[PDB]
Amino acid sequence: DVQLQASGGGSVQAGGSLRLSCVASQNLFEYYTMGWYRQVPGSQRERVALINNGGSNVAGSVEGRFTISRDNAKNSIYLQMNNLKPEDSAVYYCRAFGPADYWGQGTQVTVSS
Amino acid sequence: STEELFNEYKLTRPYMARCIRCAVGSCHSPIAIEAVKSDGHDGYVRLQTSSQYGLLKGRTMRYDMHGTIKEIPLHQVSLYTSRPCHIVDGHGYFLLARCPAGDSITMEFKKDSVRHSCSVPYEVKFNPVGRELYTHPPEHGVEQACQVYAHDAQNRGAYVEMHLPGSEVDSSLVSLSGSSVTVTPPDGTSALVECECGGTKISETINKTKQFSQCTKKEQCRAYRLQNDKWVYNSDKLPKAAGATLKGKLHVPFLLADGKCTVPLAPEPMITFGFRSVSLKLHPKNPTYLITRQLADEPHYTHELISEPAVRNFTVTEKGWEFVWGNHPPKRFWAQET
Amino acid sequence: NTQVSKAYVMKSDDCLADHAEAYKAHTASVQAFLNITVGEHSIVTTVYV
Repeated sequence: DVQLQASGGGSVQAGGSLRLSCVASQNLFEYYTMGWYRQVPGSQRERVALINNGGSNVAGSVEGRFTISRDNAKNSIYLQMNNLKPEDSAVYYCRAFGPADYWGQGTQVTVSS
Repeated sequence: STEELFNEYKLTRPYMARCIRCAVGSCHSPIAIEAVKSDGHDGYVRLQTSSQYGLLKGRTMRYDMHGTIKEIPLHQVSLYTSRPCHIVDGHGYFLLARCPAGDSITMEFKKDSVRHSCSVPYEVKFNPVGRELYTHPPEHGVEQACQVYAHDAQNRGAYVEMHLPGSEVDSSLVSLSGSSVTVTPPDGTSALVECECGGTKISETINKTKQFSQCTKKEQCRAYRLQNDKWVYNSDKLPKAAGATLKGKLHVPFLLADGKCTVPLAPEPMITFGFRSVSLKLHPKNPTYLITRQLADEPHYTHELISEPAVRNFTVTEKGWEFVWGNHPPKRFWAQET
Repeated sequence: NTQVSKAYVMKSDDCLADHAEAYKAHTASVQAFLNITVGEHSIVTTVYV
């Protein structure tokens, strides 16, 4: 089955930066939409950004700080964060979307004041 | 008589469409390629583009860019398959030019500081005329009928359909207020917006900037651009409009007519006679056809392509013999008793 | 999100002059041009055989 494995999470200080990378076991990014979502502890997942061949979108709560970028040849998606705040701490999931929906297993991201 | 042909294209507008190859990657370029047609003989190619040419302006392209119409002189543009091309004429969404062979076609221009360039892998195949397979047009030779595109833009029996322009989203128009979601349409045109931020809301602000409550992030709203006039060609990159999907059809320029073309003429072979025998020495400059046939009920027809000098011996009987060398006229011969 | 894609085929509009044509042939007839001279009466004629 299709598998999405995220990486790059950890703990950082306020105002810092982090790089998340999610890799797929097959070549699937060309026919699917890739999305980054965050799950605050005790809250439903919300969208962080989506990307396709035609461009990208970034949510207003994270707009101006977070950016979503795709790399088809390496079969990976990369999210670049800067000026991280303690409110950004959550479990980040990389979602493959299209004919079928596949959910990443999540990565823990923590930001401390 | 030119202006009556030209006027009918004043009912359309240029537009963008996706080209897979940019100067970097895949874009929605303003000079997208709808299709390429090449069926003439001298390599003259007609090309279908997403921009307009001549708009009563002599030599200039009119194109669209993020909803803004711009125009540039035609000498600012270049194109090539592998070797540089040469422009000839243009009209409407079509451009007739002189190009060499190649499996792909690239075309490109330079803005004040931005180079737009798109390429597509559509075969561009040269079609020689006659029995000599030359490559590039020669200088001289005998004159024959040929089929070639039309340099003029006369209206003939070929019509293509157009439709209403579509409603494409403009991310720039949707923006942020101090506390609401802003929609500020360009003053002088109607626009519509669809949002699901609250319930299910759709509204058509008309010439009045509208702030929207209940919507926090601009991602929850989409504003689309409206235009009643300026009909559009039956494309596939552009979404269709509402109501009958059709408003009319219009002539096409640069059709395939009949002209007069010169063809290369090969040298004279060297003949040699003999008793029921004919030897020939051959020295082709280029690949050329020899077509030989007996004048009897049974042909033994021999069609061959010669590209190197050579010697060949055949037999000719009292019943006759025929051969045609390249573009030269037919040669008949008859044997006798010696 | 639902997409209707439709396509069909028509004839190229460049081939109004360059198009192959099919034909059914039968019942051949022969005609002849001649120059005749009989009793120094010279004529040129076209005749069905």
